[PDB]
Amino acid sequence: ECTPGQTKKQDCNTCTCTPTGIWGCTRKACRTT
Amino acid sequence: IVGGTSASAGDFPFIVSISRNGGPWCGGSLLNANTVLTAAHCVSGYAQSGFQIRAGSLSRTSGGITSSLSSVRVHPSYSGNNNDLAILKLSTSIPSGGNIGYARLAASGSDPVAGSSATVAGWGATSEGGSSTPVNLLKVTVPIVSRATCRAQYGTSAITNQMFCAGVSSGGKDSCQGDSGGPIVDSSNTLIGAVSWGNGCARPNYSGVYASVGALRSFIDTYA
Repeated sequence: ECTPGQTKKQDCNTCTCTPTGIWGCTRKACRTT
Repeated sequence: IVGGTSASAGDFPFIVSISRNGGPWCGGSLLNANTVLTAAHCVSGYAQSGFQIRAGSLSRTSGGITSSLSSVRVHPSYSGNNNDLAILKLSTSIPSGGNIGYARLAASGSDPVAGSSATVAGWGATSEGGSSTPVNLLKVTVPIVSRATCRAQYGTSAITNQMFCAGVSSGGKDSCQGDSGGPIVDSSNTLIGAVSWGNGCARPNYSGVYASVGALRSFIDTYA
């Protein structure tokens, strides 16, 4: 549950808050953790 | 890859793994001796020198043939998640033959038909949020989800005509983090897309989203 249009990062992937109120995130494998 | 199984030697002659700074990162598709097609987000904003590619191996750590990058071409209109393809010119030319071949491409302006079958492959996590990173390639077969349905899951503006989706209503089968850029193909092994984005992985009523080779054929032919 997020406000549509907001952005965040989960590690190295960018996430976008879509119109349906959920996070769409890219699918890279993030290395340096 | 979630809900899939070990891929076999020769199932995807053209698939490559792409490391960044010596770690796993994305997959790709060899189009010719010096060209790899991956997702724009795998390479955009980053130093081209960090990237190595591996072709001709089920393993992401050994075997096959490797190459660093000579240049990178991001789609001119890559925006948000849309037009999410990049062309990578390779520093080492990788001939076809033996375990490697080149990808044939979905027809210009084609669009994956809802309900039809497609298979995606990669070295990504096997569960949503999983600490897993497979050494040997994985693969899953999933149905195409109509754009109208995907637009219902994500929102009309979130899903464009340069994207298409795949997944099963009740979840269970998907690409996931680490599969980005990697091939999804039809049953002729035609490259119809590259892994791009999604809400989690393999969730019920949340499809995997793919950059569409058919919809973006112009870009590819120009820079390949």
